[PDB]
Amino acid sequence: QLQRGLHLLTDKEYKPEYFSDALKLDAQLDYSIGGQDLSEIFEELVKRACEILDCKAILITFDDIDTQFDAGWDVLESIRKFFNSRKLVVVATGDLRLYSQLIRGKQYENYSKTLLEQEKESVRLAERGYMVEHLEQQYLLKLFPVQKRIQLKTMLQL
Amino acid sequence: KIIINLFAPNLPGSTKEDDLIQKSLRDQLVESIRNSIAYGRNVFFVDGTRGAGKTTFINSVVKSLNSDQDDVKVNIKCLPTIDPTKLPRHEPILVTVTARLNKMVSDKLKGYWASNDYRKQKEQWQNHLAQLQRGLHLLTDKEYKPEYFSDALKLDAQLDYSIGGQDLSEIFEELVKRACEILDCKAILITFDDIDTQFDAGWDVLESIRKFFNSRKLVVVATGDLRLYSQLIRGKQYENYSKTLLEQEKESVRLAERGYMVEHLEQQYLLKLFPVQKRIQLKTMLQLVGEKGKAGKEEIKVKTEPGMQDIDAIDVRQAIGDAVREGLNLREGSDADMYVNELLKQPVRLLMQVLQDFYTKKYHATSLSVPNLLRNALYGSMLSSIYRAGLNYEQHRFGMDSLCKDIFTYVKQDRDFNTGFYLRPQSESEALRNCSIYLASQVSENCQGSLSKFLQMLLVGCGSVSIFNQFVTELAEKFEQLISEYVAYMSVGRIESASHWANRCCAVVANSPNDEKIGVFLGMVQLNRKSRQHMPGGYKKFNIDTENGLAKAAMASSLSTVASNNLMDFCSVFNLIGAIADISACRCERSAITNAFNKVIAQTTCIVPPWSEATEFSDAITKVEQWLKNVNEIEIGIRPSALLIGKVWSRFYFNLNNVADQHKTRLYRNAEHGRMASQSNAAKIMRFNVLAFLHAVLVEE
Amino acid sequence: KIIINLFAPNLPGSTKEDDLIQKSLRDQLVESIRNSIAYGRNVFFVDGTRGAGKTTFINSVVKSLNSDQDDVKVNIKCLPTIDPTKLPRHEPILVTVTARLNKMVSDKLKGYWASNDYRKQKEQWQNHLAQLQRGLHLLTDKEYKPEYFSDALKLDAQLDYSIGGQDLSEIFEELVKRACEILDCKAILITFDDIDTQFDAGWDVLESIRKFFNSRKLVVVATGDLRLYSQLIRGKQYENYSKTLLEQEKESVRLAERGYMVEHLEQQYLLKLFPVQKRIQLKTMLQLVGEKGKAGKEEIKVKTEPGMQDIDAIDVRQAIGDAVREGLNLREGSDADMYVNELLKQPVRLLMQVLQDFYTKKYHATSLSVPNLLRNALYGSMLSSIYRAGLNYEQHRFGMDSLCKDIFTYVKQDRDFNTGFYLRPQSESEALRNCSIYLASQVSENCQGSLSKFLQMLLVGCGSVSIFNQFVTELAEKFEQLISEYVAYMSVGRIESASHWANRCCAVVANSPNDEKIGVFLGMVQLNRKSRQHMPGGYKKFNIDTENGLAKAAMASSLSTVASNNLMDFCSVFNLIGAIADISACRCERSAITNAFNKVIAQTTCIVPPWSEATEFSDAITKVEQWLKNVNEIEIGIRPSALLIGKVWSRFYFNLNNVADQHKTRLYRNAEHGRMASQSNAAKIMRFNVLAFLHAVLVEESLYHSVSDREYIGEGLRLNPVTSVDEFEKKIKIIGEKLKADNKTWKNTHPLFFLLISCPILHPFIFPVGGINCSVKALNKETSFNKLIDEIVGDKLLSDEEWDYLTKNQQIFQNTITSLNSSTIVGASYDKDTPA
Ligand SMILES: Nc1ncnc2c1ncn2[C@@H]1O[C@H](COP(=O)(O)OP(=O)(O)OP(=O)(O)O)[C@@H](O)[C@H]1O
Repeated sequence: QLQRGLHLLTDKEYKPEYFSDALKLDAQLDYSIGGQDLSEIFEELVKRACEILDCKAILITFDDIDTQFDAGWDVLESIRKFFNSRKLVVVATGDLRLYSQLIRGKQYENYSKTLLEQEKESVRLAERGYMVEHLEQQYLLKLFPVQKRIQLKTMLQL
Repeated sequence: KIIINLFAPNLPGSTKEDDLIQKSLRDQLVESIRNSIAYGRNVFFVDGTRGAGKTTFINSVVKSLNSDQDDVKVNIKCLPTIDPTKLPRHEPILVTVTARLNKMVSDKLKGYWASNDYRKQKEQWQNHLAQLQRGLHLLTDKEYKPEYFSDALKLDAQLDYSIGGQDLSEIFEELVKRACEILDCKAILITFDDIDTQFDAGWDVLESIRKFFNSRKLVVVATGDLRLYSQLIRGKQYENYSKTLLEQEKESVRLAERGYMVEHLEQQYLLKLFPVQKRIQLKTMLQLVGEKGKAGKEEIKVKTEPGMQDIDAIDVRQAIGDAVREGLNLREGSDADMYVNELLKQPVRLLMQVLQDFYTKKYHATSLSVPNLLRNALYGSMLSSIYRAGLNYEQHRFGMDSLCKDIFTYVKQDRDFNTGFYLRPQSESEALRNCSIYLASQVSENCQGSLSKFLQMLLVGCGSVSIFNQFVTELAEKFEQLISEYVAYMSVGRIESASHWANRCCAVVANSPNDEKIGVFLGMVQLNRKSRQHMPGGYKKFNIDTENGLAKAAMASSLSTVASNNLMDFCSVFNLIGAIADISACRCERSAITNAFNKVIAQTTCIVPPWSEATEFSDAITKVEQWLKNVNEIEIGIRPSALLIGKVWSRFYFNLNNVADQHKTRLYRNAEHGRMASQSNAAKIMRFNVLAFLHAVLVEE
Repeated sequence: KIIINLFAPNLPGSTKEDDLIQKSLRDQLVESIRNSIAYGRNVFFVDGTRGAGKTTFINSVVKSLNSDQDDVKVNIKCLPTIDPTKLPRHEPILVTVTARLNKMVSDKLKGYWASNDYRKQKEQWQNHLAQLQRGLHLLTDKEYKPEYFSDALKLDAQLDYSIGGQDLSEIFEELVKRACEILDCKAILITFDDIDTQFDAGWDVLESIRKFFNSRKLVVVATGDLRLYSQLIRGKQYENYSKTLLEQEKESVRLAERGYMVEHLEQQYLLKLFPVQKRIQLKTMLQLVGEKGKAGKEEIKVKTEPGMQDIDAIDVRQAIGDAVREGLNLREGSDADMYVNELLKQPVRLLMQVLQDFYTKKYHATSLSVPNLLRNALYGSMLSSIYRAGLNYEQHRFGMDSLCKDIFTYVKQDRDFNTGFYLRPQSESEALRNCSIYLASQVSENCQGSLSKFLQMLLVGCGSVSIFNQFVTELAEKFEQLISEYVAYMSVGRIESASHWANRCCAVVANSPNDEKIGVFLGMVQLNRKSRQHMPGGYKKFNIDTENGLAKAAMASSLSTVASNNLMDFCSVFNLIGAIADISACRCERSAITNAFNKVIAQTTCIVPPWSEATEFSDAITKVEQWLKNVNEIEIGIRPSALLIGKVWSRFYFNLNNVADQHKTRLYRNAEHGRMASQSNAAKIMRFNVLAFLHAVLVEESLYHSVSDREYIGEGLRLNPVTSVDEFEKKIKIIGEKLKADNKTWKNTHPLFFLLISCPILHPFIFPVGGINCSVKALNKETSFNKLIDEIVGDKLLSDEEWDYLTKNQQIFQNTITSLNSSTIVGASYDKDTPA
């Protein structure tokens, strides 16, 4: 059933023919939310895997996006969209000021390119920077709670 | 009459019957939602305090609506809350709503008992559902194909549509009507989460509400920021203009009316999508109760101690008022009340949570260090604010060295170097407006139960901003460079002793020139290392050897020599206070007395600031080693606050300006021993310096 | 008879007869449409801005024409209204029109009785639909194909088709002609809804009308905004140009003509599609109600509460006025209806959502704080303007801090620093004119039932605007940087107390470069902090300990110290106003009043701004509490407004300009006595400074305070006296004989003025020792002037001997300042004498 819904992750457009397969409740799993929800399907997939593996939680670990920090947007999006369960623990590594630079670039992509070019005055541009800074500081707060953030110490601090 | 149990076995991470506090408005909001059904596009917008429980409230809104079905005269069925950000990048909202509407209908269909009703409704649903499937290509098509015209002319429909065309607005309108009949409800509630963390996905939400969700059987509750929804709508209006018109008309006369038209387009877009009378404001704690004198809008109580009955419960304002006063060492007045109002503006879940952490740990602690107790309770709920403020977020670094840095950076970020060391929550940004109480609790704890740590903030933590305010003017990123190197010279991050901070403080004040170069500056007088010939009266040079016990070591502690292009000798009250900190911090052992005693008689040169262009003592030893015996029991009594430390220095700093002004302006030749106030000398000024310190301590305490 | 029900849904779908704002237009548009058919393109246009009610109006026209189908001799069949914004993105308008027309024809075919005509006309309709089906690709093709040519030469269509080219215009013309035969109508009304939501979609509507709707059997009515259609049309004529020519001919000699040529193309395109004689403008609510004196075009009424009948309705002009008269605390006059006029000119959607959110929350509260009810309405209604204007948006911060910051930024963009703090909706911009009434609702609510907050607006809100204008602006980008320093220095939006702001304001008046080095600044005097030789008369260094109770405390607040190169003590009048604001905030406890008097004098270290290059004391608190308790019993009924607060400051600020220079030179050697008006020593400068504020609160509040409906100042000249008391005295005298005629008190009429004239701090400043003029006529006016103050206050300020000692040149005073006149002002070298 996860393979049936993987097209949503990679589709470049919506196919109206898939609406007939987004309406079937033939699955005995009885997913609470209607329609094929990749977040929901992965939840019982992880819940099933915990019973098979006989463990309370599964630890998903990600390396640091250093040689290519554009690849970390999928990591950030997959954590919030899918890896949100009591059975899942996520640990990520990387420069926080590099993830912030990555999130900041994405928050600027939600602005229409016409608006950016046609509103260059300081009063509007400054407000855009305040909104983007506020938008991406809350993104990091939701994705990475501060009480769970851990900073690696250097020799001078060791 | 809401009673909040802080010690209830229920975890605060879930929503239950009146577990939150907004339920006074939620009932009217539920009533208002049902009010619009008795008679259209009913779209309610939900907002609140910045970063409040937006997701939490709407989940409780639909929870309280799906429960009561028959006991309520008007029935409303609620879809699961739709998060447009956690949706497929191309899946339409109409598909998402239908996919969740289909399951609610299907589950009700499986709940039918009669086959006669079940069969006729199931085929009516599927015939309605197949009509929507035949038209979903209209949403996604990038080009019109001629074969769709035959579909648009297919009038062989028992559904009896109003208009001829293949309008998805009326196909979905009839689909909702059938869903209402199956679910036996007058309306269906569609709720959307905030469009934050990806706000380009909220356009599909806005367009779906505008075009498809404008039926009288549909209620839409949207959540988010109107400032961000305005930002989205504004951008789409510009894209209506042709790119050639924008490029070929860039003159300000046309560029202004172009922007004066779009701002009119977004103004009427929100007023149409979200009517003002339907916009909902999530009240904060302060609005729910009001002020101390103003009559309470709705009495709300908090169980301070476990097992306490409803009659013995106290108001929320005094629940945090007692907590804040105990932790911040503040009297029952207006200084602590403005902190109470500051905490009353926090999110309603955060206010109950910070109360729980303080009280629950208090019960365990008693079964004390209340300022320490409030810091840990505030840290759990404010840790977001400290991290974004660049302050000390390291849970084990909450000591004395880090406190000096925190006060410095807080003043710099808040941009008030004359009153920012009072640590009042007068800032505008949430992070700085919330870091005051945390820093006030840090000061109220690090200095509580000690004497040397009172001066270690008055002279260092709080005294570093008044010197800077006397420093920035004479000099004015370069300003950003100035503060970074200002910390390094004072060693604000790492003070080994308060006698060294004042040792380098005299070299800073002396750098600034005076009028006529009298040799008098803030709280100090410039002594001369070499004698002046032919001085009327007895104005000789200074030699330390002339003084006696408790008059030589004390003067040596106040003495300070700064090496520059010209060697200079200085005496200051600040150097005298630095000697007090070393002695107070040192132990009661007589062998441990000398290390602080010798250090204040070290007579070591002080480097000029980088930015500048440049046993006889046993009589004193027994007194200082006996006074610190008296210090130990007194230290327990004193409970300093951040307000007290700033206030004492504020009068102390201001008075030294007057002392250095009322004595340098009287030029004299025979006023060694002052018989009248119109006479002054080197020693007479230092009389009023310590009196300025003692009087300031007296009045403010 | 138009009765708008505010508690009704009030939506285009739910709008019926008897509550249509546009009814004369609907009646006359139908007649014009009918006459054009009784006698090419027949296209009508209904114009109007966004929210003017185009969708509501045009639906009624369809309803009006649909009713009485057979009865009207001229027959018109109306298709359902087409909304271009809600249509599918890529479908043609011709498809939408035909699909709706097909259903109308189809339902008529199924209504026939004879089986022959139904069968005959069904195939004729299907034949035309098949022809249209065949040719729709001509619209949606990205290129031509050779095999289409064989389709163009097919002349076996069996219809006339006078021209053979597979012309979609002619195919639709015959399809419409056939549709009229089946429907038995003279014409078919195609209706288009406004495109204001997305005007990009309006190009296909415009193109379809001229290409396909040219039949005499078709009549078209379209709604929208011509200035919105113009930018749509003009944006397409720019696409007809070759791009390469655009960069190459970038010279201003050709770019001007190119912009000229597009104007001619747009002008005729709008004239080609919509003839001027067919256009109709949707009248604004103001244009339908007129003004007070002149009767409006229609007499519209509104319903403010549910459950009433139509006879209980009131006119919209009154209903908006009541929300302005009460919500903004304005009496009837030229400034109240002028707020209503600005709201009437607003779009109907914006006006309804003000008149709804106000009364919906007013009937659900009364079953109060009317200024708060209006403020909530104008916060969301003007919300988009607030974001554009860069104001404060958080409702959980709607307090004194945010309001004083909004005023400075509102005039920072309004380009009106002189009188822009009235928040008058007179700006040329639309956003700033919208925020002019939202910020005015801020003032009328945050100052309702208060005096400390009212003075805070007067001193910090209006004050910081004026002090910036005449003392900081001369140094100014720099202007943005200067405001970044002025606001930060003066702490606008984050003040601790009004006196703390005053301790900084008094520096700013002195920080600006002033010539002649005279210490008589604007609203303050720089008393010398030291002394030297050559001091004539009884002139010496200023002493604070010389004064007695209620004389030390009154001036202790008044003193300010700036930490310049040399510390400079400043005595001002803003400090007195700042202290009163701080004291009026204090409650009935005497343990906190002593903090108010002492937080202002000590610990004051006001560094120069970056842009600057360089027990009798207990006998006063019992009087303060007798006045503080008098504040809390009368201040509840205080109803101030943004106009009144600004107007009071306007009269107040002008006097300080007069006293600054009218007394600057009048300092002579024999000025200590102050017997003659020529002498203007420091005890007379501040006597009139306080008398300036009391007079500003006297006349201005007697003009605009909403509690009073009858003018009490009366007809005359208002000269706000300097160097005189006569005209100040007479106005109090005139009101006294006028209040007595109406048997009306001195408290309900002037709650604002009474509590300031009875302020204990201001009393020792009304009659100082180096004050009162001592000529034969000066004592004549001042004898009654002192009596008048005692009468209105209710208790004597000076006894019989106290007045006699002041007039005739020792007995100490517990209610009069003594040492002020002996003090000398910096830069005032008394090298001359008073002329005789
Ligand atoms: N005749 C009327 N009676 C009562 N209220 C009216 C009337 N005309 C307009 N309104 C109010 O003004 C609003 C204006 O909406 P309307 O749709 O009529 O205008 P529009 O902006 O031209 O249309 P659209 O919604 O298509 O953009 C209505 O929603 C309603 O609140």
